[PDB]
Amino acid sequence: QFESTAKEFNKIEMRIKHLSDRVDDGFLDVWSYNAELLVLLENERTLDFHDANVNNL
Amino acid sequence: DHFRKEKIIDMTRFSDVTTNNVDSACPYDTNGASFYRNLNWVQQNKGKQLIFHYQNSENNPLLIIWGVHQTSNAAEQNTYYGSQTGSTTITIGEETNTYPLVISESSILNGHSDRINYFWGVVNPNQNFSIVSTGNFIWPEYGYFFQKTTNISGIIKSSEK
Amino acid sequence: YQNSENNPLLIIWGVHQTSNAAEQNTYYGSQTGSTTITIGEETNTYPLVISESS
Ligand SMILES: *[C@@H]1O[C@H](CO)[C@@H](O[C@@H]2O[C@H](CO)[C@@H](O[C@@H]3O[C@H](CO[C@H]4O[C@H](CO)[C@@H](O)[C@H](O)[C@@H]4O)[C@@H](O)[C@H](O[C@H]4O[C@H](CO)[C@@H](O)[C@H](O)[C@@H]4O)[C@@H]3O)[C@H](O)[C@H]2NC(C)=O)[C@H](O)[C@H]1NC(C)=O
Ligand SMILES: *[C@@H]1O[C@H](CO)[C@@H](O[C@@H]2O[C@H](CO)[C@@H](O)[C@H](O)[C@H]2NC(C)=O)[C@H](O)[C@H]1NC(C)=O
Repeated sequence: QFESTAKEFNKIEMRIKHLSDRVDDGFLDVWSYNAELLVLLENERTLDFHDANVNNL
Repeated sequence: DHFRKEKIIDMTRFSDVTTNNVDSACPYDTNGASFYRNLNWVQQNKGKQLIFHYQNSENNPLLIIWGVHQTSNAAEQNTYYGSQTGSTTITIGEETNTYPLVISESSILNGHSDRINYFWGVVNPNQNFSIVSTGNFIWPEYGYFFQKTTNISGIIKSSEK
Repeated sequence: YQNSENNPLLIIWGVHQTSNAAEQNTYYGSQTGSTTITIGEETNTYPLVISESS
């Protein structure tokens, strides 16, 4: 989806700003963890893919 | 997708009052005393009531910005407006916004113990707005016709060009 | 009033904002009229407001 930077609340709404801050923290943790293990899993499978092709010749 | 300044109110049609009032807290590039281009400061209402009506016959919503003057004391209120009154009700479509007269010192900033507080609203196409004021009002002489876009971006804070 | 029921009670009220002194006088016969409604320990106070609207 279209990414936005409008994340500002007024001076007496710091709690809403904190909610916005932790919402972005949550997605940061979700994407970081999924991205790390995606690359780790696929790299192990890619090397196995080459081994299978060599064995198949 | 579109953004035009236009003139929305002919300020010359209000009688027994002064318009285009200025102040040294808002100089031009030279120096001196000026004021916001789109906002017209009206003084010396003298308790008299002013009425204005408008209809957005444009095919785009209209953004208007106004201000309400909070004076420091009875003397300052008397000098600017000549009456211990001055209250504005601005109606946009079906909302009503009422700004009763408020007199109170504040700490002095830019040589001002008084304040002008700014508000805004959106007049949709074929919708109306009206102003009833007895003083202490800064009129939305100019406004911006604009076209909304769905994807919201925000503000980039940087010193770069 | 005391809610002696075994369920919470939802109540809805309204506060009248009159247009002018004449309209205030016709409806209530006095240039006053203020309501304080207390629920448990909150206090809600609605002072008289007189002002035209569209
Ligand atoms: C507000 O923000 C959103 C998000 O950024 C924007 O929405 C995106 O808009 C673009 C362009 O309008 C969309 O991309 C287009 O998707 C079409 C559908 O793709 C699916 O189906 C095709 C098969 O028909 C698959 O190949 C594809 O993988 C998808 O499964 C495509 O048909 C479009 O193809 C266009 O580009 C190719 C080259 O890349 C050309 O060859 C084509 O001829 C064609 O021109 C295109 O890919 C995108 O999907 C939208 N995303 C979302 C989340 O909405 C809004 O546009 C934006 N608003 C404004 C005003 O900018
Ligand atoms: C917005 O303002 C216009 C103009 O005052 C209102 O339309 C007019 O209504 C009178 C009757 O009171 C008619 O005689 C005019 O012919 C109307 N003018 C137009 C251009 O239609 C309109 O009703 C107002 N809108 C709302 C919601 O009050």
